Amino acid sequence: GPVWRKHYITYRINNYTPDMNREDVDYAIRKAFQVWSNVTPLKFSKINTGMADILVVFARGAHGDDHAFDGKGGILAHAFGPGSGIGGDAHFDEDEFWTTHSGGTNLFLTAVHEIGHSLGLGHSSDPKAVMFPTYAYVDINTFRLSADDIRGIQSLYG
Ligand SMILES: CCN1/C(=C/C/C=C\C=C2/N(CCCCC(=O)NCCCOCCOCCOCCCNC(=O)[C@H](CCC(=O)O)NC(=O)[C@H](CCC(=O)O)NC(=O)[C@H](Cc3cc(-c4ccc(-c5cccc(Cl)c5)cc4)no3)CP(=O)(O)c3ccc(Br)cc3)c3ccc4c(S(=O)(=O)O)cc(S(=O)(=O)O)cc4c3C2(C)C)C(C)(C)c2c1ccc1c(S(=O)(=O)O)cc(S(=O)(=O)O)cc21
Ligand SMILES: [Br-]
Ligand SMILES: [Ca+2]
Ligand SMILES: [Ca+2]
Ligand SMILES: [Ca+2]
Ligand SMILES: [Zn+2]
Ligand SMILES: [Zn+2]
Repeated sequence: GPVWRKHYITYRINNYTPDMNREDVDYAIRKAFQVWSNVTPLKFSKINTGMADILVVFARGAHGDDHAFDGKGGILAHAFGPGSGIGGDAHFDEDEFWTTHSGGTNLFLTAVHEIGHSLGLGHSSDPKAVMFPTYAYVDINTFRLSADDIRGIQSLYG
């Protein structure tokens, strides 16, 4: 499967969910990228305006890419694997209620999962792994990437 053929990868937050304050969204996404940068040689750089590899979008229902979202619950988000254009981009279902902690869908955790997909990872069968198909919550201070996630991502980048 595809991998980015560079280690310096940019992202841009196309739009901001009204569920959270902007600073919280920025922080959530930043920390999510940091998860993966902590165990690879990849470096991620935030762009406010202009060209970026990984676009982050909040949208609902059908939103232009042939993979419609399905309203509150069910599918929370999705992301395309490495490549130009839509490649890498990560979309979040706005019909979820995105949150800094629990009491909705935790953005940080979901973003960790999607960025995993953005980087070219598939799913784990290990429920401890962030790349497991279904969402779970833990506090960010308690969160750890599983050995399977680390094995996965290091198999692609190192
Ligand atoms: C039999 C079976 N079935 C059924 C049943 C039913 C039953 C019952 C009912 C009831 N009850 C009784 C009791 C119960 C209790 C409770 O509550 N419980 C619950 C319920 C049960 O159910 C069962 C089921 O199973 C279980 C399991 O589950 C789990 C959960 C899950 N999750 C999920 O899903 C999420 C969502 C959430 C929300 O909501 O929000 N999601 C997710 O996750 C997703 C999924 C996907 C898939 O698919 O896989 N995912 C996603 O999105 C992705 C993204 C992401 C990821 C993430 C993450 C991950 C991970 C993580 C982690 C890891 C590790 C660690 C940590 Cl810390 C973390 C993180 C994160 N993020 O993000 C996506 P992606 O991958 O990117 C993608 C995309 C795209 C593509 Br192409 C690719 C890829 C009862 C009782 C009681 C009651 C009451 S009272 O008052 O009495 O209390 C009341 C009531 S009411 O409502 O009336 O008021 C009620 C009640 C009750 C009841 C009734 C509820 C049913 C459901 C019926 C069914 C069945 C079967 C089948 C079926 C069908 S079919 O077709 O299949 O056949 C269908 C149907 S329908 O309806 O839909 O049509 C149905 C059914
Ligand atoms: Br997709
Ligand atoms: Ca949904
Ligand atoms: Ca892209
Ligand atoms: Ca929302
Ligand atoms: Zn989409
Ligand atoms: Zn997934």
